[PDB]
Amino acid sequence: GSELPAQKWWHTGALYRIGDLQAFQGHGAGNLAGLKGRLDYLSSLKVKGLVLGPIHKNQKDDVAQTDLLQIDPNFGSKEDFDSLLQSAKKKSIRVILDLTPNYRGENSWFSTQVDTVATKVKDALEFWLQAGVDGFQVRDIENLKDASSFLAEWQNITKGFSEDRLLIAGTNSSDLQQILSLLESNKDLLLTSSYLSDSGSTGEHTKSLVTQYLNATGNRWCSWSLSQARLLTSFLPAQLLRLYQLMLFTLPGTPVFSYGDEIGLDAAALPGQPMEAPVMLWDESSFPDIPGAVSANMTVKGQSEDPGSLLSLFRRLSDQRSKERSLLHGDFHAFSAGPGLFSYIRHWDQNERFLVVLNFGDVGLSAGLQASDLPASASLPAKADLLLSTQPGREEGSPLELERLKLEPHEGLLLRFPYAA
Repeated sequence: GSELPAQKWWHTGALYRIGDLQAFQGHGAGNLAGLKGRLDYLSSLKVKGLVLGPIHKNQKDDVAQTDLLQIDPNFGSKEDFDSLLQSAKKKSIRVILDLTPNYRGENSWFSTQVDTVATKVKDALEFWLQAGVDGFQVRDIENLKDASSFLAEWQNITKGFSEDRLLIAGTNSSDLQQILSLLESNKDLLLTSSYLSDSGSTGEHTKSLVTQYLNATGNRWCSWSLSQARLLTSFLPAQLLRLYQLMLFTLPGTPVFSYGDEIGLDAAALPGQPMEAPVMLWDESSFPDIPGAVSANMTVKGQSEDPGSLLSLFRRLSDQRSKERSLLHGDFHAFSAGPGLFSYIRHWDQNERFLVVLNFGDVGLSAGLQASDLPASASLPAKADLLLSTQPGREEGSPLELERLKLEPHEGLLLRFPYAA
């Protein structure tokens, strides 16, 4: 564009969902105060906002006994919330509060009708906005009668308070047509879904999903996630976790993860552990129900010390995503590659371009990159420098000849090249 975007905070990197304070922090400190103790960790992830809760009083399926202005005392006090907000802001981490009303029940929106419940949400937005929250999330919106109307209203209350706040909506739907109807009356909404979840599939299929979505939504700013709540490991085999991290951190828009995504936390790796809220594995003492079962490589502490870990990959990708202009706000052009491949470039003005090449298949593949329809200003050079691969054995920092590019099974590559030459 040759004129620099005034980006919102949520364009500048990943959002990180913490839906269970107890499970995330562990026994003894499943409260708002305890979360402050994890802000240095979250800061090391370079995440730009935390999506917290819900944390409000909610008697299961009891509209009268549900109050979105009151914190459930199990999670602490309003002062604790105030102090968390303040420490978070200090570390450049913004806070989004999830206000999904009947979050302890099965229908998040209650079965008894909507206006009294939607009024609860409305009154709560003004209250929490004055307390200084940077925004809100509401999930399961497919279950909200008149969702597009209520979302527009709630978005307008939020943006009316300040342009630097936002509303995120989550849905269980994987249907593009249903998803686009939700975004119809709602231009400024980030919406998470299962649209990409469906992809445990080929590179051509993932490519078509991504480009279908981008073309349907025009120039609006997207989110990229595999679900509105669930772990990546709910949907992807281990062999694909790295590839998807690379993809989500390089697609145009805001990536959204759930706590544990950065370590490949898998709810089914450990007996008895809610798919809902798996216990966050800080170290080998983090699962005391079966003492001895957690091994170092499943933990934050073990993964931090290993440059080869998922966590180390997540941190490097997050760093790139939050500092490089072509990743922050560059255009996206996908192009023709070989059979199991999905390849694209991110490019902003004359800033360093990024080429992403993703092999979704279980066979080694020649990339056979065919540009031809790329813009001239971003065309492919003969060689680009390898920034990283999801697998070992490459010389990072040295140039690869693009014509001879070959990928290992499931390997993702991140390459960069300058404007011109």
